[PDB]
Amino acid sequence: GLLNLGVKDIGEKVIFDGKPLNSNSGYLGNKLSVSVEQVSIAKPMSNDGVSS
Amino acid sequence: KMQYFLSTGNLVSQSGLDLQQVSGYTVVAEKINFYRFISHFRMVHRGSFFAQLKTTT
Amino acid sequence: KLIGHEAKLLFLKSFQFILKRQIRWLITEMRFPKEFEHVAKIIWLKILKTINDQPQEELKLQLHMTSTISILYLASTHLSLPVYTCDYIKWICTAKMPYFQASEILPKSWRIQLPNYYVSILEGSISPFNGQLYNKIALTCGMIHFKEFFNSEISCQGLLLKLVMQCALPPEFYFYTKQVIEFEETDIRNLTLWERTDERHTGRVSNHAELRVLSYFMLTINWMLSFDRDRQYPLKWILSLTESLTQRTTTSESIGRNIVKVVYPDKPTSSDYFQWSEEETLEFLKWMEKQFLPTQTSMEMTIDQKIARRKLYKIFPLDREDTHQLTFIEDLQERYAKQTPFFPPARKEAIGRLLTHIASQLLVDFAISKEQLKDCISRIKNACLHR
Amino acid sequence: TLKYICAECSSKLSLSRTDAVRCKDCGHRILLKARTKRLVQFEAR
DNA sequence: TGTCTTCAACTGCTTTCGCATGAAGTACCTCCCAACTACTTTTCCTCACACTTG
RNA sequence: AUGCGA
Ligand SMILES: [Zn+2]
Repeated sequence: GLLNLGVKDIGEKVIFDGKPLNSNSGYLGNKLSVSVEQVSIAKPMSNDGVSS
Repeated sequence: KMQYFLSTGNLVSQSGLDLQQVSGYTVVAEKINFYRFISHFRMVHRGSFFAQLKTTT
Repeated sequence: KLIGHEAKLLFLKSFQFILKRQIRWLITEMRFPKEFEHVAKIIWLKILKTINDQPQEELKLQLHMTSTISILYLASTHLSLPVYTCDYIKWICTAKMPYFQASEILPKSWRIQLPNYYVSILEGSISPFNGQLYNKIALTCGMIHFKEFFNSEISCQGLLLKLVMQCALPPEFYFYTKQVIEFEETDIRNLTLWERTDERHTGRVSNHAELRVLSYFMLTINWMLSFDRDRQYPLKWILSLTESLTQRTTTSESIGRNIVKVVYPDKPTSSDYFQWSEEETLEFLKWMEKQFLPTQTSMEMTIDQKIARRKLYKIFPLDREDTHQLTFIEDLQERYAKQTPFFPPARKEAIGRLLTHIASQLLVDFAISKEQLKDCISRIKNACLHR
Repeated sequence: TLKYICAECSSKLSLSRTDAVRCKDCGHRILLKARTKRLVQFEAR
């Protein structure tokens, strides 16, 4: 579906924790790639009192 | 966020979706008449930005 | 939700209530007129008398699950209508007593009367262990000074009858044992209910009359059987009385004794649990679908927890998704006929064989002491040899 | 007896100030207030 | 030393009058709240061993 | 403010 192609097109958002490590000082060594693989939509439901 | 935007029609995002306006995208189905109800889903708008134009071409 | 003296007053009250409900089912079951009813009242009126005296902030009263039946027992003894073991088995089998669960009351509210070191402990806490059954009958006599007040305590030539018919209805053994009782059994005098064991240690003095009656009963069978020099009771006769007995349906009684066995205690009937002779299995589930309903009625739960429950029961719905079985004297007759054929080391073994069985039976209705029983046995054994 | 019908089970009921606003037979949370025998005058026009 | 000229940035408006019916933002944060289960709490109940006896 | 009646 179109929405899963959209999330397949947004790809990744990378962030480096400034991997200290003490290239390890300008190559960090702290990669964090965040993305979204699938997106699911469920039909309207209501559970009260929560879960149980 | 989609209830708010869908409840006001002030769609705003960091790209503007490549659209000439940031309001008016949503309309009340206004079921006062079956003619009106079916007519809403066969209505198409040239967009508000051309509503602002003074010309008629 | 009340603590202290007034919490106690209604714990008192509630106790008051259920006993009365107990007594009226008493009348319906036995139909023993004003008499049974009023003697029972004043008995507890007498019991109440003492509770008020050691009041101040005396909270030793809150009677046990057993105190109530001890009361009814004491009063009946007055009237001398029945027996203990029979009464207890009958009561458990038909839930005749409201004894088992304390939700009845008229409390709804007494229930909420919070518990205050009380009310919650009332109604259906546990099933009796050993003497324990009396370990309070004596105390009640103590509180009551019952022997002075009431005539002929513990007696009943009816318990002897109940016992002979109980099994080896050997008509002659009624006065055999009546005679040994005649003998050294309290100088040939009807055993009276023991005294008001005032002391809290509740020593095993075995004065509980019946306990001794059963002891004489057993002994009699053993002796008489051991030395029946004339050979009035044939070798092959003794085991026949055993083969015929070893289980069978029950025009209500044996089914009851199964229901009591199912307190799954010292494992004498536990296995009966296992075995449970086919139908015995069936009439068991019958008595569960009738008298277990006397079960219960979660609260509030938006109807939710409850509805769901209802649906679930909607689900397995079930309860059906010679009148066949026979009465008591019918069964009794038919095994008396099943022995119809009357006219060394092995017989001794058979005799011991049989005595263990009765030990099971009589012991099973009661607080047993897979040795106090025999401690009891031992006792009069000693008593006897002073001829 | 005041009445309230469950919007989703049709089961009649009689709510109180002491019960949850829910259909005790279904579990719905919407109740139509039932019409009763109440006099109303009408000009036939 | 003095005066002049063009362009681009900035200012202010461009139908009137009313119904509807008002709604909805929102990151950062959360303490409060509702929950399931287990654990804990207060009063009460009942039995038990030793030394000594004879 | 949006749509809309004249
Ligand atoms: Zn419903």
